[PDB]
Amino acid sequence: QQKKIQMSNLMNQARLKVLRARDDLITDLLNEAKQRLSKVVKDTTRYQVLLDGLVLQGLYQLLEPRMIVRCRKQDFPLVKAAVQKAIPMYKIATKKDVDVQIDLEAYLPEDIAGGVEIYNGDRKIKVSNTLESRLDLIAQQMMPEVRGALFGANANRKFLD
Amino acid sequence: SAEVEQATRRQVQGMQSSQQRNRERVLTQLLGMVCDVRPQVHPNYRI
Amino acid sequence: YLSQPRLTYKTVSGVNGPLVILDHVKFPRYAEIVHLTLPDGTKRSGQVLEVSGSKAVVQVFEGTSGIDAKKTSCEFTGDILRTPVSEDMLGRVFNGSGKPIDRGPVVLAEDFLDIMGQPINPQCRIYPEEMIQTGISAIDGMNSIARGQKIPIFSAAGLPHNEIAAQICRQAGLVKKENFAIVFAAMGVNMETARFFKSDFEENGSMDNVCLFLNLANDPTIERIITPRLALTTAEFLAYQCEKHVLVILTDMSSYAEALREVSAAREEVPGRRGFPGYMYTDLATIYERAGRVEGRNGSITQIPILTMPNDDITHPIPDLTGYITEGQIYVDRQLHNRQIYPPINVLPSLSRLMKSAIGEGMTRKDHADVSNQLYACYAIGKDVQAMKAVVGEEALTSDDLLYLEFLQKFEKNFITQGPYENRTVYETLDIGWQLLRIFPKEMLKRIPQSTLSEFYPR
Amino acid sequence: TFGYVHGVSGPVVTACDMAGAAMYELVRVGHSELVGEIIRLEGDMATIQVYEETSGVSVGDPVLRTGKPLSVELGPGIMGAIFDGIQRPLSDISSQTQSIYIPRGVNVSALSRDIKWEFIPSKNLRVGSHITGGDIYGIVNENSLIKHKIMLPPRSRGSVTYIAPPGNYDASDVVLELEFEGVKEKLSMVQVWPVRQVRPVTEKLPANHPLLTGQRVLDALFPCVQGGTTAIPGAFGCGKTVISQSLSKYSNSDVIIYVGCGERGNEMSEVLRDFPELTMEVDGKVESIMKRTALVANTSNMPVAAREASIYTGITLSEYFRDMGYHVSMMADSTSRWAEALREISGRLAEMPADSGYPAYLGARLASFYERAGRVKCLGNPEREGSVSIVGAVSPPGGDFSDPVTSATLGIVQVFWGLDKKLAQRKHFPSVNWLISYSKYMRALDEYYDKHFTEFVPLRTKAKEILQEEEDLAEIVQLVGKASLAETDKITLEVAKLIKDDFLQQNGYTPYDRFCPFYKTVGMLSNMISFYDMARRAVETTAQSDNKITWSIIREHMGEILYKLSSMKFKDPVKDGEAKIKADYAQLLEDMQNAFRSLE
Amino acid sequence: ALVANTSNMPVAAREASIYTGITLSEYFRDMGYHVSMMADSTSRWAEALREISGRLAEMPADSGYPAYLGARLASFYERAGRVKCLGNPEREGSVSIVGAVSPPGGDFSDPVTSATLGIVQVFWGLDKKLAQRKHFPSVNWLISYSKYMRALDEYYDKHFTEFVPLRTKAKEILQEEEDLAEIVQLVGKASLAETDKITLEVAKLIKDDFLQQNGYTPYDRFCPFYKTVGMLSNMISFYDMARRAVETTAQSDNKITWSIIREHMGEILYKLSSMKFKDPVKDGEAKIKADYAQLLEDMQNAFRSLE
Amino acid sequence: KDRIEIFPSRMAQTIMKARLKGAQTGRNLLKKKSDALTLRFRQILSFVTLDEAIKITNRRVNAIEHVIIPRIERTLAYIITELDEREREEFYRLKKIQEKKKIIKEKSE
Repeated sequence: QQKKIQMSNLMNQARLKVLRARDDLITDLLNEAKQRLSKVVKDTTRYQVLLDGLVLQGLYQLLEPRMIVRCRKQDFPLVKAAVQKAIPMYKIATKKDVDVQIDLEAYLPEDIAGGVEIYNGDRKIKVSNTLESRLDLIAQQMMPEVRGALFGANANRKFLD
Repeated sequence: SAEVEQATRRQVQGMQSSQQRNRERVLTQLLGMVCDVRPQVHPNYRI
Repeated sequence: YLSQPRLTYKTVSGVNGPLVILDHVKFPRYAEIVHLTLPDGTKRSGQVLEVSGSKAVVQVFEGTSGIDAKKTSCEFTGDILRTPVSEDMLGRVFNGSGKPIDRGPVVLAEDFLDIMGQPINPQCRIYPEEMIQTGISAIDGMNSIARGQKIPIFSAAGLPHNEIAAQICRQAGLVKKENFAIVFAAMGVNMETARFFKSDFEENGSMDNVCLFLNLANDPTIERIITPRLALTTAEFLAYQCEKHVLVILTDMSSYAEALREVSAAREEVPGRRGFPGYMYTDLATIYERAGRVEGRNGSITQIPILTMPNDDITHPIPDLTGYITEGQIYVDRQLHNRQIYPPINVLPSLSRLMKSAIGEGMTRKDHADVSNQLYACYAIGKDVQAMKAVVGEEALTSDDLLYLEFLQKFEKNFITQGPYENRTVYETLDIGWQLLRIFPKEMLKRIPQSTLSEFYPR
Repeated sequence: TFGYVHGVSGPVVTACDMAGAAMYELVRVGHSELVGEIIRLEGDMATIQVYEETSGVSVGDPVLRTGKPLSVELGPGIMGAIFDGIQRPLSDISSQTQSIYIPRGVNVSALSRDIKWEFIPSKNLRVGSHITGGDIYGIVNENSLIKHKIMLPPRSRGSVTYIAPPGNYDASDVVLELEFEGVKEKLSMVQVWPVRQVRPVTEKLPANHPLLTGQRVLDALFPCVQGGTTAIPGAFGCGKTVISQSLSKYSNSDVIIYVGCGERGNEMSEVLRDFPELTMEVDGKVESIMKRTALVANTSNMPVAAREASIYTGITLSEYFRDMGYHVSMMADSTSRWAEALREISGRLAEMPADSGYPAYLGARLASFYERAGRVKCLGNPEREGSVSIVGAVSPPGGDFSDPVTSATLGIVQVFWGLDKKLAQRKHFPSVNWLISYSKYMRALDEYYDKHFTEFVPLRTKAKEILQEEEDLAEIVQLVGKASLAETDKITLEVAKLIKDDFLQQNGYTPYDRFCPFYKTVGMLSNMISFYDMARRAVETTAQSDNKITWSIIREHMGEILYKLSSMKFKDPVKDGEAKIKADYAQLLEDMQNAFRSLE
Repeated sequence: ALVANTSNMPVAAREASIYTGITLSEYFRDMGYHVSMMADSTSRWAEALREISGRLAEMPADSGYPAYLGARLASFYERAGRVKCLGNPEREGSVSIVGAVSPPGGDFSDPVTSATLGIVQVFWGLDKKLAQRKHFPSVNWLISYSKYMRALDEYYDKHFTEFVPLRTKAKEILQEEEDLAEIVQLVGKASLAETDKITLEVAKLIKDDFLQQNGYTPYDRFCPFYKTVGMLSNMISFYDMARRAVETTAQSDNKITWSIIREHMGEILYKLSSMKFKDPVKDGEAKIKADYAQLLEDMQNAFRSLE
Repeated sequence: KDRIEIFPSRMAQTIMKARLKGAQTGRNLLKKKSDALTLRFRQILSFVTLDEAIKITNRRVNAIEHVIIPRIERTLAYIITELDEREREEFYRLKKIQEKKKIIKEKSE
């Protein structure tokens, strides 16, 4: 009688063991991706293009009469250019005159790979537009395709509807 | 109990081998998706 | 995917019980999921119930204590509640929110489904056919469950409805004259019973084919509402996309109904009949009717909702509104329980409207329908004779009456009484039936054709 | 034509910039085009009741205003299709998507625009002629059974400026153009009519022509008339299938409409699976019933607006063909399911409840539903006539008759075909209770019966008297055992059994008894009642003294006559023609009278 | 350590009293102690919730109670159980909760009764008719339940081995009596089987001399479990032997009936009815067990000599 | 007379349903007693004692059927109706409370 219970516990824990191992593979892959993105932000021209995009997308989502851009101190020269470009593009697209300032007193922690945060005039609304947040957001939304690519498709799934 | 641990190790090794075959391809696509920003104005914006 | 950075708001207009009222929110959605961060670093989840312009009203899943109107931040996801589903999640145990509580990893999704889903297009619905045997004779040889029907277990409070539900999960399967799974959701379950389900499923080796959702009595009441939707959302994925047959057991729908009333009050809706929302009817149908067979696919979903009857009154809106939209009933009694009969299921008031199609040659055995009808009449007569005996005495009875009393006593002792760990297949249940029927001479078995008797009656 | 969503409180959506909107108009809310209706209005804001789930709807979403209120799309292609309660083709949704679900915000036109229909003009109209509402200007050839007549929509008239030549047209083309007071209207083959509006007729006529169902019981004793309204109980064991199939297969009506209101998924499947497999002989060919049928399917988990609207969608489709000169028979699978949907909406609107929790207007809605049935004189110059019958079922919770829905229905319908479960348990079909069932059209049909059959009326009167007496004698028999019982009562008891066995009982699974022509039904009853009278006279005229006739003498003496009477149901109308069956029945009548004659 | 709060105290303290009590209970639970928390009334707590819900002008549910009443009661009731405590010492304590629902009636539609029943594992319902008859303690024995049977079966089988089957048979007898009682009220015992006559009399033996006790007497202020099972063991043994005797000699010459058994061994029924008076603690455990063994030997000799 | 005159309540509804079940069981058990006596009576046909026993039993059965149960059913239906009437007035008050709250809120804006 007790032998049956022992077999159940061994098989059930064995299933969890392999599932945890698969979750470690995903975790390690995401950590490697973060290191690869760190290598990207070490660039200059490619990173400035990312900043041009990130600032524009932040501004378009917040749509406030006044905005403050907060960034890592070492990235200020590049963000300055990104804001100067984002402003005339924003105004044309939205037809709203928004005063966009950069925060020169507070800066993002230097351990963040890169990206920006966008605050409204009273600093009560913030846009989580850093690179690490965007990567985590996309990695989860696209995760079903990661599963299949790495470990194979579900052989028992016949209808995708 | 040995047969359960033996099969478990084999399944983990299989997953490790499988994910390696295209590890760089999956990572490459992910970096491309995050790098491409594609800014957009909310669809309900009316001005 | 959206690939749109999330907005986090620190603007709070006020907090009122379970609700937090936000301000200056950009194009909020109804049913949007948000996450709160309290000043102590504590995180909470919630869902937007009303969006009146920029005034979004969010119900917090956990308690609202500790939330202020100055520092608490609200992160919006930009989307609604969509459950990650996969085949691998079968064999896992989750809480009401869909999070693992079995020390395993988070589900690695194959897709994301809206838990509310859609109604199944009736044009592609297939009438129920084959049977799914439960292993419990009282509901295999008397009121079997067709592969596609929805038949509830009504019980009074205090009866062993949870022990039977667990037994069904351990024993249920196909007739076998690898493609069968059970999805079990317990709403409002107390800690002692929740442990019972988790431990009993793990120990007996059944977990490989069970997806278990536990929503505890002290868990958020809103999570109790999605729990049955998550269970069915998984069932729909497993059944219709992965070509397999799924048995879904929804335990304590009465506790769900109470959680639904609480949500209605949060919306300041005027209560309807007996305090319940006027839309309780469609809400139960929304859950119950996400089942059955579909054209062109080999999967199926069945349901066995289990409901506690308040004050043991079948008239109460909960069992009344349920039964009105389900196909028959199992009905667990109290007299059989007090007499120490397990399972305590009373065959006379029970009914399975689809049994006519569930059983018969090619699905169970040729004689299934005939054995059931004769046993039912014999039990009904035995009860009638027992009532007579109590008035006229034993000496006033004739031989036929004594045979019915012998059947009555052995029927309950051998056929209905089973035990929680004896698994009686459909063929063993019928053989037990014949053992009781061979008490009577052939001429008294009026409901069994002579051809059936000649084949099965002897030996 | 667009407004914007101002806010969502659940299934209720508040719109802004929606000044140009009428109450009970239609809107398509959000980017998924969710179907809903406008109920309360204030200023340029509107309160929208959305039928489907509102999850995901944002503030600022568009709202598209549709000028027409809840309406049914009427035109070629309506036949053979299965619709949602708000007129959404389920056979196209499941076939254009390859899905098993009804998509949220699904937008499939009620009638497909990719079919090139065969249209023939009336050939009587000319450009410059005058046409009025209800006039027929051409016929579409759909199938071998039902011609789909194209009528000018009601509330329209004028001078004809263009008539399409005969040819192949789809539902998006222009077939007729007319000008009224300088205003030109371009009409296709499809018209739209608000579902809550009653389609006008020239006049509402009395219902005098019987509804010729195939059952001996539910005809001889409890007649229904074309245009009449009845109710049928719907319980698991009542055997309602017999009426549904017998009425849909062999009825003398032209078009069958089956309306679900909000039943169990598996029950809707049973109807959808059975109907396509039903056939009937027409011109000697066996045709599918779905060529002259339309069906509306609603399960209990469908949007409540559809479950409530389903009953009116069905009757609107019924009236559409009524206006063609067809006789239409509509069955509502469960009017209790409809009443449940109606109560739910009243609850959502926080209306004060009345009797047993139902809306105060429950009775008014049911009364206006059934009033739409009846025989009418149609609109349009063709001077055609038609009718709509309703055979809606009732299934109150608990099986009681106290529920306002069943009580109100019984006060409205003129015929009640009360079914029972005990009869089904006894294997006696059709399962007709007899003592509870009634028909209030017996007087209306007396003119027809007198004109064509003459003896039918006294026969059905005597038959009910015999059956009622059999019930009245039940207490005497229980306390006596037919010992201390009059010989005249023994005749009543044993003959009443003969009636119950070999007349009122009918076996629809036998090829000879599938359908009993009326002339056969009255033939069978005539001989049984003639026997009754002869047996009563044989005993009564000899019961004085010395030498009397008793039932034991009659039964033993002419047992072959009792057998021949029982054998009468086996006269298969398919092989034995009208003259042969009548001839054989005449021979039994003569043999029967002579059998008694030999005793005097 | 009790918490005192009277009906004339502010509604907010009336609500908080329960939370204060359970907080102290958990505090000592985390010491490894076994804590037993007794509530006076949860209907008064629910009343406080109804009063405050009204004052706050929030939408009510059934009978004026807040729709979240069930959540508050579940929150309280689920703060209990045997636990492994936090802290290095690996100590294990427990909290038991005994609730108390003041009954406006025997109708469990009562929002508080219904919400409690959906949570609690053991319900000791008190019958109104037994109270009117001054049968104490007043317990219905038909509508009550305990969901810990299987949990305690391990304990009972380890220490006693006899209790589980006695428990089953006792419940069978009480339920059989209720069904026979329904017929006797109609036919007046005109026709009864001899086994049915025994069931009625043994069931009365149980109702009067086992399930009835005066809790203010030295002998029944507390009856130790070994004695409770001892008493039942003898009564059930009597039942089985009395039933065997009449059914074994049935359809024969020397048919045994109840009238013969009651006259034959009347002193045995007196002794069985006297077991409640053995007075524990004043008298010794070893003697009480020995005395019950003597009753068993006397019964066995009584039936052996009868047959 | 016409009703047992128990004030409408959920407690009364529960009691009446239990009382009705008891009355229905008594009717059936006494009917079976009568049927058993009737069979023995007819078999014999200590005779007059059976004729009195049958008339006495049937009279009690008839009273349960024609007097006591109808009265329980009328009482139960009365209770059910009165309970729905109380539910309605609670709904009415709650509706006005919700409307008054909405009006108060608008004034504050």
